[PDB]
Amino acid sequence: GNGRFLTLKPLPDSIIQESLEIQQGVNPFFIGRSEDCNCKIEDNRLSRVHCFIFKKRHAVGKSMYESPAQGLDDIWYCHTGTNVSYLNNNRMIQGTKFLLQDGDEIKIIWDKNNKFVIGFKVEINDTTGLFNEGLGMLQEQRVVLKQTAEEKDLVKKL
Amino acid sequence: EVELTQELP
Repeated sequence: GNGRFLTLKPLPDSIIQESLEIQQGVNPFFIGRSEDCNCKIEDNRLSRVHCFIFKKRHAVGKSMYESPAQGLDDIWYCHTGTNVSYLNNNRMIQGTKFLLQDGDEIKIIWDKNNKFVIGFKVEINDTTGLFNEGLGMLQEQRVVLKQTAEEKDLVKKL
Repeated sequence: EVELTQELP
């Protein structure tokens, strides 16, 4: 790749028919209305920085007998929007993180009454030493985590 | 001229 690792493509199912590509070189990748975000998505419903994706070095506790990935990288999806995003089947509350498995469909905004439906398809084109690329790290099948100063710090300098 | 987030219920 020339600098692209993950591809988030606002599919036709969403009001947006565009394709976004997270330049592996940029970490973390910010998405939202304001062009300031590495990704450009303007939806009056979401905030200037509705959400951002961050890549981190994947590492387990121990390797007794079995030898896991040892120490590779995994892409994380962070959400900071008020409308809360939805990843596949997990809820994303303002200040949450989620693993992005190859072919991860993330819902940025969904309105039942407003019929406002959004969603991006994550397609890993390049694997920057990815432990795998994003299969769900076994056992833990798609679980939502909380964000900390580390994540908030990245957006703070947005 | 807009600059607010339409937070849904």
